[PDB]
Amino acid sequence: SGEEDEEILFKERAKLYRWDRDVSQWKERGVGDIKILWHTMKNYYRILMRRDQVFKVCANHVITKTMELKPLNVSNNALVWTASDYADGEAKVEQLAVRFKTKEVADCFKKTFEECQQNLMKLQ
Repeated sequence: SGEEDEEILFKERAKLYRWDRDVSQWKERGVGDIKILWHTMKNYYRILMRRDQVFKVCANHVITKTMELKPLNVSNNALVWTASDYADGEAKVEQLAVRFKTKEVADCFKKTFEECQQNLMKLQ
């Protein structure tokens, strides 16, 4: 509902993890559709993801030109990046990992994500 002014560039099922910098492991953060959104008039891009049943936000942040989306080492399903994220009600720098059903979807997510970033530079 709070996405009225944004076109959906990507929307697929995913599992999202956050790096716990103590127990040194990935802790599950949510399961549901993850989106890449584009605010038409204000010209910015955003990641947004709500959990399946409860509909709590598990990721929400603007895409920046310095973010680096790489694979989780040799994986074909999982991608990894650092974002200053708002899910907990304030901006916190988190290390995120998102894993898709197929290799194909993951590739598409990467490609779209990178497309958005390029547009960021085309206007700088």
